[PDB]
Amino acid sequence: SEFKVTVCFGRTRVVVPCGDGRMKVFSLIQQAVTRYRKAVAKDPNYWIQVHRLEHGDGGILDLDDILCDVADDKDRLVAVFDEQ
Amino acid sequence: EFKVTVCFGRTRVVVPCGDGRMKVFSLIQQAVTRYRKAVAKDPNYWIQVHRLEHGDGGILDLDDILCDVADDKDRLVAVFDE
Repeated sequence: SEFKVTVCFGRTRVVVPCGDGRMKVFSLIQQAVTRYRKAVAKDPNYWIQVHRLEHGDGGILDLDDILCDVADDKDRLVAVFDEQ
Repeated sequence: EFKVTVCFGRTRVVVPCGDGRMKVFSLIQQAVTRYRKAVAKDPNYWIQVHRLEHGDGGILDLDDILCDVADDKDRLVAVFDE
């Protein structure tokens, strides 16, 4: 479809297609990770743990909330996460 | 009639996409080719494009549909080596 967002892992930023927009925050989160994984490389025992997604505010998005209800098309969103 | 501009440094090239249903990697093939022509650097000259960004720095994944990840007439920056 049309609906899309960018997600900041640290300084690296990743565009995720959300077709609908009707996807739950937790679905989004995984989708963001997959792409980030691809963008960043590549260590044999790598791992990433996402704690939460936010607005630039620090406004915290509930995991079970529909995306288009909690954000707008083409919003920048930050991930609070760990990795390596 | 979907289309995008790709930025190779300061040179901007316009690529047609049909409907925009082509992958982000297809785009890159299209853009390299066109950019080669527009500056015609060398018979030997080699080029590698690492990633495609939006203005913000928003990476576009290679296996994603273009019209899904970008908008008609968007301006995109190529991150590349030459």
